[PDB]
Amino acid sequence: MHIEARLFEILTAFFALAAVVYAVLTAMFATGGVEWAGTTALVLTTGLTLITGTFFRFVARRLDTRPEDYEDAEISDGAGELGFFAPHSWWPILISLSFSTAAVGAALWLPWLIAAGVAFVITSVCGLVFEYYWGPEKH
Amino acid sequence: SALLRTGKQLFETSCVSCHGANLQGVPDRGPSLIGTGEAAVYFQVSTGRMPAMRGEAQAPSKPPHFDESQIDALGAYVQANGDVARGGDLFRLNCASCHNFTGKGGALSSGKYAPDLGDANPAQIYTAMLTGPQNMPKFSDRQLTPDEKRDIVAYVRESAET
Amino acid sequence: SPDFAKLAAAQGDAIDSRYHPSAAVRRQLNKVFPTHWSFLLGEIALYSFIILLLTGVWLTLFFDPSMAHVTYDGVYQPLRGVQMSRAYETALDISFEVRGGLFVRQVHHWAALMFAASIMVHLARIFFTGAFRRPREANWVIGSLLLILAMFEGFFGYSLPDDLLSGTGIRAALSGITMGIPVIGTWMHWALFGGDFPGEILIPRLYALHILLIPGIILALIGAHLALVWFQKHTQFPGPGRTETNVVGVRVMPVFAVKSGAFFAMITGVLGLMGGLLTINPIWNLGPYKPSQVSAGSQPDFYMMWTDGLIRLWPAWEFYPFGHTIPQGVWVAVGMGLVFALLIAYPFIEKKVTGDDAHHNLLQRPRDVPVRTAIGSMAIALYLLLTFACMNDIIALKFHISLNATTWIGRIGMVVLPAIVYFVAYRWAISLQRSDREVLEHGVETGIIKRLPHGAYVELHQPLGPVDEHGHPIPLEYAGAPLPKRMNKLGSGGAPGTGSFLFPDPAVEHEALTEAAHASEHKSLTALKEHQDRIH
Amino acid sequence: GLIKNPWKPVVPTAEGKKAVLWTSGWTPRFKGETIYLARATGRPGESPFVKMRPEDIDAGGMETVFPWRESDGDGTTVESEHKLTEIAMGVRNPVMLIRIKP
Amino acid sequence: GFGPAPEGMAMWIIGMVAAIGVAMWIGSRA
Amino acid sequence: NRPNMVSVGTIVWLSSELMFFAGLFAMYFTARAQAGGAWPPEPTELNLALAVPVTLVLIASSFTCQMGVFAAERGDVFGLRRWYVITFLMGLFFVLGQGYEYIHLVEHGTTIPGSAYGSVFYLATGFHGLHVIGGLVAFVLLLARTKMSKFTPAQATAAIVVSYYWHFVDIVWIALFATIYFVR
Ligand SMILES: CCCCCCCCCCCCCCCCCC(=O)OC[C@H](COP(=O)([O-])OCC(O)COP(=O)([O-])OC[C@@H](COC(=O)CCCCCCCCCCCCCCCCC)OC(=O)CCCCCCCCCCCCCCCCC)OC(=O)CCCCCCCCCCCCCCCCC
Ligand SMILES: CC(C)=CCC/C(C)=C/CC/C(C)=C/CC/C(C)=C/CC/C(C)=C\CC/C(C)=C\CC/C(C)=C\CC/C(C)=C/CC/C(C)=C/CC1=C(C)C(=O)c2ccccc2C1=O
Ligand SMILES: CC(C)=CCC/C(C)=C/CC/C(C)=C/CC/C(C)=C\CC/C(C)=C/CC/C(C)=C\CC/C(C)=C\CC/C(C)=C/CC/C(C)=C/CC1=C(C)C(=O)c2ccccc2C1=O
Ligand code: HEC
Ligand code: HEM
Ligand code: HEM
Repeated sequence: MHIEARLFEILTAFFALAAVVYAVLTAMFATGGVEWAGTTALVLTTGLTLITGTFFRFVARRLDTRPEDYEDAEISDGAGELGFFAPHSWWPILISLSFSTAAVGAALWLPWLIAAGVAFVITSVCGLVFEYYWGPEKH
Repeated sequence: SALLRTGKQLFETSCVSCHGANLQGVPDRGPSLIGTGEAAVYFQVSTGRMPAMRGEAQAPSKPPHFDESQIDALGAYVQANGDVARGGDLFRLNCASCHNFTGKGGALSSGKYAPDLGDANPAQIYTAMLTGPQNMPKFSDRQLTPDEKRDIVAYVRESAET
Repeated sequence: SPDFAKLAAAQGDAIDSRYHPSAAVRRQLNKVFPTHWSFLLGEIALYSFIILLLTGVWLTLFFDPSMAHVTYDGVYQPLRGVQMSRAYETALDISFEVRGGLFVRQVHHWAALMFAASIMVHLARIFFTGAFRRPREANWVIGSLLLILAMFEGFFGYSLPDDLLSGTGIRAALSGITMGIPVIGTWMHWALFGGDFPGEILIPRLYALHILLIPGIILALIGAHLALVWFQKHTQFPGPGRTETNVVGVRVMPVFAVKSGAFFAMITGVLGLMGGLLTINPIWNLGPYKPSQVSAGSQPDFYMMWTDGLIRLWPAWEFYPFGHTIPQGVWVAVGMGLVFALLIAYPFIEKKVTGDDAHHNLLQRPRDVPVRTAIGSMAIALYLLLTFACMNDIIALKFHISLNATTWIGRIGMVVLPAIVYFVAYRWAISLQRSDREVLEHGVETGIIKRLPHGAYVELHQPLGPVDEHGHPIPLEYAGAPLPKRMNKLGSGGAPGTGSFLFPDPAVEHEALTEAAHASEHKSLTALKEHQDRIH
Repeated sequence: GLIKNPWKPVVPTAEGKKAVLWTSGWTPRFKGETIYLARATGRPGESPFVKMRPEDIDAGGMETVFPWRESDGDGTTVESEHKLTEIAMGVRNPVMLIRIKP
Repeated sequence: GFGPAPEGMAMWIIGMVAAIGVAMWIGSRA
Repeated sequence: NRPNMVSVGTIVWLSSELMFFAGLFAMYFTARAQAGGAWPPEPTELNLALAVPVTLVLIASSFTCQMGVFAAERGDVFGLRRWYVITFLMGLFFVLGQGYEYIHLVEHGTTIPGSAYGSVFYLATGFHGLHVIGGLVAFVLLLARTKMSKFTPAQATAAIVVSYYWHFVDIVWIALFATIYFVR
């Protein structure tokens, strides 16, 4: 899983090179002081590819060569199970409607419909999360 | 003080038709007074669809838009809550785009002049500045201190009278 | 010393010697009712009606219904020295000068709204599941009068305080619609007012109707309505042991005397919270009804909102056929009188259209009737459109749309929107049927993929019955079953390990509470299986 | 018992006791009654109807005015019944004294 | 508005939700 | 030998919320440099008391949340439940602790209008206040989810990724504590 992690360790080597150079060249050459609105988003976009980048490094250092990482592996190596994949669910339609009724109210500034929209999000995020964990009924 | 019995009966006679603490459906309603006080809720909004209750150059008469004692009483009922030259220049900077030129940002024909403001006075201007207007953001507390509001109101008043 | 066993045996021998309710009571107790969540929707309208009794008998110990004028001189400071009716001053004495009278007043209005909401939710259970068929035609008709009487009971209720907001509703409805009826004219307008509006005998006539005359017909109809579902027995959805002549469910004495008594405690507990927390009708903000005044939000309650929304949507269509005139209000009095005619006489215009006139005891699942689901959801979409055009001034101010364009999305929408809800529900109810045939032909579509050794991603469906050497198993028949779509609802989740939320049990008491729990449901499964094979 | 005639002559106008719904308070009792366009001074329950000059409002009036008998006054209990039947017991009295800009 | 319209809206999303949501816990699904 | 998809799908997402707090820091520093002539709290005083005894609770919350996620990897369904109720009640002490700090700074100092510092304080620490309340929701929706199934390795994986969200909220607050109270 080496070149999944190296793809995020080239970007954080460039952005650290593009945040040191940008902070220095706006420290001595900007018309005022150090410009902060651009060097903030570059020190934290080499933080994007460092939270993600160093996590893929810890995983590629723990895992062995999986059948994707081998050069010419036969197709009969993935004989096991893939995992779980939700085949159908009407919960993503009711989280999008519930988050778009807390954003209409955030736009029109209706506090009775933001708080009715946040409560529709939680009662529908509960539906999507709990969907494959209920058990039968007790009657 | 203003008589709240008169204020309630005036609300019922003249404002209940569009306002039950809610706003009139037709066009845009005035809505609930924000930071309700005599200074802003008292100051009328002749501009726009809303009718002008106070009439300039009006002697005491039975048919009238509003009564000085009636206005104060209703403004109070709604409000339950349960360097002059230096000031004018500052107002132009903050409101330079619309106030500057004494004109109106929304309508070129509309102006901040006394004919446009009818029966204007310093208190009416100060009050609309404090909470601003229906289409203008309020300035008190949020943006400008009392001296600044007082100075900008005086500058606008002197510019319009002259 | 008390005993309560010999004292309760000699009391039962005393009742059975005076009277003899032995065989009479046991058949009532051994009555079997189906356990289903939808079958409790009619009990909310039965339990909200008892709360309207108990908080309405209280509320008439303090209300004076006259219209005689009197100044206030009481306790509310804005309304001091205002010429009001005595119906409005005592409605301000309940709110202010009676200890906890504002609470019982607010509970009584929310119990009025939970009543008239759960009649509408109960009509939708009866309509879509088809409980109005052959034996229960007249129980629809006894029922659908209780909905019409609940419209006018509530409308005569909030018109008793003589509010400014609630007095212009009488001037709009009872004085505008009744004045332009072409059938008899304005002769009725002097017969329900005693003169010109407001008159003097309006509210004492609306206090007589609203206490004895209409709740004496509602309680008489309810008594002829729950005593139909008791004796022609309750319907049931089809399932394992449900064969059109059984009632599979639970009895009355140990169970359903508890879960229908504890549900009455929880409906009343909601109206206790809603009646105390949420304010419902402040009649002290807007003052008394004086005809010179005006209120910017003159709207009825939600059960009467579709009548106000119907007046706003009809365009200004008058006739003038002679020297006389015909106003716009004829289109509502024949519009209200046609909605009430196609809602009472619905089961007789489906015996004529479909021709299915056989004795039906099993309900039919509302995806299996694609047309009447689509006729029904057409009617909700037409009801929801009228009640969102009566509050268009609140849609104008808050939602920032218009006040002119909210009728043109209503009047154009009154034809267009119930035409495309018919198409998006007839093609929805059929596609729910096709989802029930994929879980029978192939099986419960779980999530596990398992790449085969030659590629070939599969999904390892669960067969739901007998298997075969062929790939898909033997296909079952439908027979109105609910057909579970997910594998956790079948036996694949498992118990989380018994114990507290923080500390476990010592695992000798865990294997005993899961061996005797997977065998106490397996005993429940072979019970119906050995009863379904006895019938068939 | 509860069926009344809407066209019985009740209101004594100058045209020979015309019926209700053709009388709206502004119908003169005799030839020269001269009903004044009188406004209310706020809270019109116990408020005396002051008169109105035509120059009282500048532009955009919105003054709800009422009929005034010019014999009532205020203070006495005999003539206070004339102002209780003026507004609360009398519908289709109030009119809008709207002023148009020149 | 503060009359019957936000009160009628608060009936269906608070009252009838907590009157149907109770019945789905007392009752069954069949 | 498969790299735990839901854990990868969260830390890929948790790098986006760092950029959500990149546009909220960039509002703070540009209203400190190009607007602060004096020190940026001019009419207010930031007290480290009630700001240090609520940031020592989040650090100890990560010391108890990580002890919960050790119980999910072993199989202790009840050890997972014990150390998240500690994490829930100490995260709720942070919302109630900082929520009392906001009331102390409105009726005494700068509200969110009327102050240049008043907008870059109630939004930098404000959207952190909604990533804790939004995080405590995810503890209720996880501990109640452990009451419904047999505690699979998918129940443990769902407790890995809620733990990663809480350590992210914990580290972002250190980037807010060591920014607005110390680098005033
Ligand atoms: C903002 C306004 C809010 C005001 C509140 C008003 C809301 C109405 C009340 C809702 C009442 C619901 C029923 C209650 C009785 C049942 C109780 C029960 O346990 O039965 C189990 C029941 C299943 O039992 P079952 O029938 O025997 O099992 C059969 C199978 O399981 C069956 O399997 P399945 O496949 O069939 O799935 C069934 C399940 C499918 O699961 C789900 O879909 C969702 C499950 C969770 C739903 C509830 C989550 C939270 C509730 C609202 C929270 C609001 C927060 C924001 C509020 C802001 C206010 C300022 O569906 C349901 O059970 C129906 C639930 C109905 C959803 C309620 C929608 C709320 C409307 C929001 C209105 C907003 C108000 C706006 C007004 C503004 C001002 C004017 O499951 C539930 O219903 C759970 C509901 C729990 C809600 C009670 C409150 C939660 C308190 C817990 C907090 C914990 C604190 C910290 C703890 C520490 C760690 C643990
Ligand atoms: C004011 C008021 C209450 C009036 C009610 C009086 C009234 C108008 C009644 C209507 C009379 C009608 C329409 C009767 C038709 C019934 C009918 C078709 C009978 C056919 C005969 C038959 C099937 C068998 C013959 C044997 C027979 C009649 C009776 C045997 C049992 C005996 C001896 C007595 C039963 C009498 C009795 C205790 C009845 C109680 C029934 C009632 C009203 C229960 C109330 C009730 C409650 C309280 C619920 O909570 C509930 C919750 C969920 C679902 C339903 C109910 C429900 O029905
Ligand atoms: C099912 C039915 C109505 C069949 C009619 C049969 C038929 C063919 C009749 C012909 C006559 C015609 C054409 C009648 C047209 C309909 C009409 C004018 C009157 C009928 C009135 C009536 C019986 C209506 C019943 C429909 C109704 C109110 C509810 C059923 C909806 C269902 C199935 C479930 C409700 C689910 C539920 C509790 C949701 C709560 C949350 C939501 C989404 C609430 C939506 C909502 C609603 C539903 C409001 O009523 C409302 C009113 C005021 C303010 C706000 C709201 C609001 O938000
Ligand atoms: C006793 C006080 C009072 C009464 C009575 C009153 N208004 Fe207003 N109105 C205001 C105030 C104060 C504003 C300024 C907006 C605000 O409050 O923010 C206003 C603003 C308006 C506006 C918006 C003007 C703008 O430019 O923003 C309209 C339209 C309006 N009113 C219409 C009416 C109509 C129509 C009536 C009666 C038929 C009426 N008003 C009666 C106090 C009143
Ligand atoms: C919309 C008006 C109504 C109609 C058309 C109607 C019709 C029906 C029908 C056909 C049944 C069939 C029996 C079954 O479901 O198997 C029924 C049941 C029932 N109804 Fe109604 N009904 C209405 C309103 C009411 C009201 C207002 C109440 C409250 C008193 C009520 C109480 C009940 C009860 C208790 C039952 C039996 C169990 C239940 O479904 O709750 N109904 N109704
Ligand atoms: C035993 C039968 C009933 C009696 C004696 C009764 C009595 C009363 C009384 C005295 C009021 C007083 C008005 C006020 O308090 O301001 C009232 C109000 C009301 N009633 Fe009833 N009622 C009964 C049944 C019902 C029913 C069945 C409904 C359902 C439609 C209903 C709906 C209302 C409403 C909406 C109000 C107005 C509440 C308010 O003023 O805020 N009532 N009732």
